[PDB]
Amino acid sequence: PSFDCGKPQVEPKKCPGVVGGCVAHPHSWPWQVSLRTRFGMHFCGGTLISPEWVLTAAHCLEKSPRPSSYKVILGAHQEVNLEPHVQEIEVSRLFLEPTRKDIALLKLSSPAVITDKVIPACLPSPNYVVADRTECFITGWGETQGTFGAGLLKEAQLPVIENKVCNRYEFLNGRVQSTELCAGHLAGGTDSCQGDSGGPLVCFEKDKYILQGVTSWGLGCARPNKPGVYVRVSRFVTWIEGVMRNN
Amino acid sequence: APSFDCGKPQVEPKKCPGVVGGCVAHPHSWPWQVSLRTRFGMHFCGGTLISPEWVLTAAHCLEKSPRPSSYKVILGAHQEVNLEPHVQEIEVSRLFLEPTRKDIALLKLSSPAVITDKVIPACLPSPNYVVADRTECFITGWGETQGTFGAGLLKEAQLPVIENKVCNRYEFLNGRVQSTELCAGHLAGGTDSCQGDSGGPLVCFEKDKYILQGVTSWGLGCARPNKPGVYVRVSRFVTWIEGVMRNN
Amino acid sequence: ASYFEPTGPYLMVNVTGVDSKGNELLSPHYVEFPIKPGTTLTKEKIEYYVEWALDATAYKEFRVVELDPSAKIEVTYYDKNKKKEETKSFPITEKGFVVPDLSEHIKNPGFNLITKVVIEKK
Ligand SMILES: *C[C@@](*)(O)[C@H](CCCNC(N)=[NH2+])NC(=O)CNC(=O)[C@@H](N)CCC(=O)O
Repeated sequence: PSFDCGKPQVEPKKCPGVVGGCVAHPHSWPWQVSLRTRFGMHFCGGTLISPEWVLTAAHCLEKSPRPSSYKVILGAHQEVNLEPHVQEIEVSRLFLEPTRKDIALLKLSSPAVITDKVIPACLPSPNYVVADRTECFITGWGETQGTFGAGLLKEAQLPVIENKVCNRYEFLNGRVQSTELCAGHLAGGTDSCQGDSGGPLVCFEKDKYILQGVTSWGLGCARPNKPGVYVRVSRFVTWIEGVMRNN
Repeated sequence: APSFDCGKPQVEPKKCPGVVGGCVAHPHSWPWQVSLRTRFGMHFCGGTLISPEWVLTAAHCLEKSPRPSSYKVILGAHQEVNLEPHVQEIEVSRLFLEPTRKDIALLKLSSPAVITDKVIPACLPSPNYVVADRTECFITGWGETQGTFGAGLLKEAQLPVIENKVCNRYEFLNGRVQSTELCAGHLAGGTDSCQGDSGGPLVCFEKDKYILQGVTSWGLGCARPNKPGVYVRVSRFVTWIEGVMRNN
Repeated sequence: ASYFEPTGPYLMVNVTGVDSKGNELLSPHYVEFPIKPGTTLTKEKIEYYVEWALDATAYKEFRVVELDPSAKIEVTYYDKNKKKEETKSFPITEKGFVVPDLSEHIKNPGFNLITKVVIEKK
């Protein structure tokens, strides 16, 4: 027999309390992808759901509709000058969420070779709503404000804040739709930021990590009372499945 | 803002870290954004509505014809090609180049533009005002993409002001950045607005409104590494500008 | 700490443009519009603002049919006097309502509008 998905091949780091947080164990987060334009820099992240399919954030695909102008980097830790076994597949087709939500699917013009450095992430059960203060991990090569790590794959363990709370006047003041979740320390300091978009918000559930979010937006980075907003993948697991089965 | 002041958009600007290499703006969040058009032909240069009858631009945008009634400004636009209803297209009466020129000239609108929530002038800075290091500025303009592309829709691009001391620091530009020039962007790039956006505004936010701190004239590449863009420092010519309008 | 928000009072339009049978058609990212304290906000102006926002996400496509009976145009702030939090709330109507002051308590209160609106698409 056999099995994978959500079970990384390296015990992930650990730093309680991307701007802030800490650099990750090289290869502890195998599903992380890095959107990079042809002969162009890394600008967003993504996460591998299938060897062929990558889940990202529709606004990263704002520039070109041409699949051809997008490239995917799988199995890395370094943003600049990756290891020799890092895979770099090219995009076949762009599938943005039809109603304009900030989520989309990238079909790889060639499937990603699964290795102990490349493993998909497990998808959530449809419509499941991540608890209130559940601690999840956000990862990616996004910017920061002159902090601890950088050209490396940083990570962060943030507590989920429920729409109920994050839509309060001090926080996001009702800008959070039911289709998005919040995660962060009201104190700020640690958070995702530009360049992380599309990346995963994985929440550990028993044995594997479940992809519970797609980095999408936020009012600044790591500013207090301003958590980060993520698309709730449980509200799109059926649609995602539809695109994959019929394409 | 009350009625229609200046530097005060009537829709909140969609900010974006990041014209090329910047997100498409929310319709009419940059009311001062103008589009210069040839008599028959379309776009080629952008501009800033400095007052109801005055527009500031890049002088090299006027290479094609010295005559003032050769250009037409378009105000209240988002679509560069097709063009919607209320989108005032004023004809230009006179053209005033700036002496001791860097690249700026004043276009005088034969008819004062109709100030509405989609068309409003920009605020000028105070004389020799020096826009601080790290200040978040905004590059806005339709100009280019995959050549002519640009969604046809007005795009922006958020860029922080560098600092003429550091900008000139050998490893990128050598005192080629003068005191009458503004240096903004970054040393990594991937969002510097280039070409067809010439003359467009570089409005930096301050307290509650937007100020015309620079004019898109050049950069030296097209969004990239150690090469921050170089816009003409508008606070230097705020006097001249001011004195053109009071008389001309 | 300068990753900005509206400096003065603002209306914030976060509406899911669906069809009539409820089916979603457009989910335009919220957009905030500066409104002055003292002006009047009629059913008409709200719609000028719901459109203004649908276009910001799906430009010139779609048009509004029926906003939705639920006048979800409420504002919340902290009352330093009651020593509690107040949540005002207004109705979307032809007669409108005058935009309250609230500076007394809040520098930039957000008059949120969060409803599903029936759009048809041009
Ligand atoms: C596109 C993606 O790279 C970034 C990620 C920033 C994450 N933010 C926080 N606080 N963790 N996403 C964006 O830049 C999207 N835009 C914004 O977050 C805001 N600048 C604008 C909000 C909007 O209109 O969507």
